Amino acid sequence: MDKKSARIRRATRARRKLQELGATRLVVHRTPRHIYAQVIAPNGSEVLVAASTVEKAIAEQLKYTGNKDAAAAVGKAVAERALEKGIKDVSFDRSGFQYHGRVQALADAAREAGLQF
Amino acid sequence: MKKDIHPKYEEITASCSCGNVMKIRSTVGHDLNLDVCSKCHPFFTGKQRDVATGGRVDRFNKRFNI
Amino acid sequence: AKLHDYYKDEVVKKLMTEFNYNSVMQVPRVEKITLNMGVGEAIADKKLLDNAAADLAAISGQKPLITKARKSVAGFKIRQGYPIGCKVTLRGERMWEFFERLITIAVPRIRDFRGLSAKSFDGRGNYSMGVREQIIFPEIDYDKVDRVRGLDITITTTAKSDEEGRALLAAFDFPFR
Amino acid sequence: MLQPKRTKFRKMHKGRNRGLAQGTDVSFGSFGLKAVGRGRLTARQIEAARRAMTRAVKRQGKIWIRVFPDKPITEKPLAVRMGKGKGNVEYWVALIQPGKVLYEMDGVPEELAREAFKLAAAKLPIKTTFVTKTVM
Amino acid sequence: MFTINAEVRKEQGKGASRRLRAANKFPAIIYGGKEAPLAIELDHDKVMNMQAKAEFYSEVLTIVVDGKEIKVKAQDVQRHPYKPKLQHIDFVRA
RNA sequence: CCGACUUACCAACCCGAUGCAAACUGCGAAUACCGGAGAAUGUUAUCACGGGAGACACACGGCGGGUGCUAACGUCCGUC
RNA sequence: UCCUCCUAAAGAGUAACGGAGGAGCACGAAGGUUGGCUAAUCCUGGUCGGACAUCAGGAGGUUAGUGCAAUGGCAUAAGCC
RNA sequence: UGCCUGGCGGCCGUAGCGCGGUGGUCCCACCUGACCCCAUGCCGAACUCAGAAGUGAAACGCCGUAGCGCCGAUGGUAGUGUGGGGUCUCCCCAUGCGAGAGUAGGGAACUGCCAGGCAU
Ligand SMILES: [K+]
Ligand SMILES: [K+]
Ligand SMILES: [K+]
Ligand SMILES: [Mg+2]
Ligand SMILES: [Mg+2]
Ligand SMILES: [Mg+2]
Ligand SMILES: [Mg+2]
Ligand SMILES: [Mg+2]
Ligand SMILES: [Mg+2]
Ligand SMILES: [Mg+2]
Ligand SMILES: [Mg+2]
Ligand SMILES: [Mg+2]
Ligand SMILES: [Mg+2]
Ligand SMILES: [Mg+2]
Ligand SMILES: [Zn+2]
Repeated sequence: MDKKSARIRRATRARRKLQELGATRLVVHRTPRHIYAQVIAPNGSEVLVAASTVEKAIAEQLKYTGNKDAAAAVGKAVAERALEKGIKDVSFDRSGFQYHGRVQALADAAREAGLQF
Repeated sequence: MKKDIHPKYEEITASCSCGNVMKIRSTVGHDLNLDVCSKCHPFFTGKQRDVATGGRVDRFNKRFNI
Repeated sequence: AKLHDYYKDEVVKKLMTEFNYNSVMQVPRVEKITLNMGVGEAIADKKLLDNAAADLAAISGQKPLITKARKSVAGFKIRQGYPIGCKVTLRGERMWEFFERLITIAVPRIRDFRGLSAKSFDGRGNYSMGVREQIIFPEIDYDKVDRVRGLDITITTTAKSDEEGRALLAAFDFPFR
Repeated sequence: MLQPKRTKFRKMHKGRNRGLAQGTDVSFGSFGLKAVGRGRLTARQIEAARRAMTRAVKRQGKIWIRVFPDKPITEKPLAVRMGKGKGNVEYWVALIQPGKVLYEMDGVPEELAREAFKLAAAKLPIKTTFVTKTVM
Repeated sequence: MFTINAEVRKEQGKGASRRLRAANKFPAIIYGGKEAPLAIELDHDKVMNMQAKAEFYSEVLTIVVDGKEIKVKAQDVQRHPYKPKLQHIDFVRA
């Protein structure tokens, strides 16, 4: 298999479970150069909030976009925008990455920013 | 590398009697004295040993001459 | 690793000019080297599997993975899960170091060595070769060997065909017959 | 004599023989013998008709037997009562429906092919008719 | 060359078609091209004699249909399972 | 040693054509059954509880079948 | 006495001394959960090594597996670690 | 507002295979290094981390192409509910329903939300 399909295999079971629970989910996506976050409505088909290192507003603050420091930035940034829309509680969907390193730095940054998960 | 499990692995010098001198890593502490190396090994010259087996008439003419 | 720089500075550029590849990424690369001892007699005495594992460790410099029977075969009285062999896979620096040792000192010690067969390719640029006895590697102390034992070498490459794979190895003066 | 070399099961329900045949068309030879009646052909009847036509053509040409007797028929011995399980397998049959091509032939004159099939039909219980390979 | 006379069918389905074949007719369909399929009925004995000639399937036929004429090729035929009779024919416009 | 020729024969896999299956299905009805809405018709024709039972040897005919010999005014099921 | 398939007529049920097979257990892991993984078979190249062991690559795509019959399930795996 | 790229979905082969072409400013992939956070029944292959010199070779998007897969009429046929009939193992008639296979043909998917680059 390619790495993309293998990751999607890993991601599937959690995503299906969250759909059956009907939770609003925070979806991370990771790349060697960048990291992304989206908050998606319970239908799964519309995005309530997004944050990414491709945004100049965030990239301008950073030495480099592909490291744990950049991930912590988007974790604070996404949580602020979400609370500005009142989306206080979410479920974390790790999208088949390990809950480690950059993804953990993002998630636990969003918790300290006051998002309940 | 899992730190505990692997054997000692170390740089050693090697010396061939052809005068070739070399450095390698190895699992041993000895300096590697060598009888042959890929430089001096005769493979690129020695094949002639078998071709000498093909001749026949250049043997008999010795008896025929004598 | 020494031979790695030789690849970067000579092999890649000459291969570029030889096949006229358009991108440096298209040039073949060595991915891994794998050593295998099919011990077999581990069905009798487990110390033999251990002793064979110690030899691969000395040759390769890393602990071998013992390989279990994929399925039971009455033809050899093996049940599934029995140890049958051990393997080592070499990558990166220690791959190039072993590769250098093999060419420069090991294969010269083969008895009546005339060079390796140039046709021992699987059809997709991977080269595999056997050795009859462990003594070709100086790390094995001749004074202490218990039994004769050989092993298989396999070299895996990104080459697409045997002509490309053969060109890659020959560029190292890999001693083909 | 025709039988399956092996079968998944030994005994079979009687079933029914409704419908019309598939395989209504000559497909290998030029001439053939078509079933018009309905019934069973036993392996013995198929073989007897086969021997009759090959003798007529003196083995010249080629013959295709299109039917195969794959259905086992059981019977009970004499002087036994009802019950006590299903009888033993005795012979094999093919179920024939109207329209099935039973035999094909080529490599001989039509006027000889008709004679050969006339001799064969006399062995078969069902009524049959001579047919020829159509264009389309 | 072969020329055929046909009539458009007024009723279709199982019962209607069997009544045709009892009356020495048989149904046929013309399709292909751009126009919708055109359903017609044919005189059996005439067409039965024509289709006995190998040219009937290779050559282009023409069917006169209630004042029109159409050029077609025989695409498929359903024969009766054991009688020398035709059940149905497909013609494709050509 | 390796191995060549030839065949009075057989010949798996794969490919093209042709059939068969209660215990095969990449297809698939008519009916029947479950639920909902509506009109008319029907002596509530429905359900619950209580008093009294009798019956638990069935037969033939049609349709769908197992068994038998697509034998039986045979035998065992489904439905009328 | 119990389980699976057909008979059984596309809801359920449905007999015969009708046609075919199993059970009278096993497992403190073979249970729970978290993380990861993906088969048979065949063809190439390789010490002993052979039609069949371990190794590398390819084709294939579940034709494998399921503690024990058969049926229905299973890739989000219910299979393997 | 147009073009391209990424993510999350609708849908679940007209949407998938094969063959040919094509893309690197962004994005994506490959990629560079590994003492460290982490990992290998052995191995930075995978997972993870720190990066940005190359390359679009592979992969992945996009475009073309009916060698396949797939979709698919009309008409006919098979079967069948109700009523009737026969030469009654199986058929026919009136009426209602009506396949499967095959044929003509279609077909190289379409689409919602958010974000980024380029053009306006
Ligand atoms: K009562
Ligand atoms: K049933
Ligand atoms: K397509
Ligand atoms: Mg009717
Ligand atoms: Mg009683
Ligand atoms: Mg009685
Ligand atoms: Mg009784
Ligand atoms: Mg009764
Ligand atoms: Mg009776
Ligand atoms: Mg009966
Ligand atoms: Mg039922
Ligand atoms: Mg029913
Ligand atoms: Mg799991
Ligand atoms: Mg199963
Ligand atoms: Zn030397």
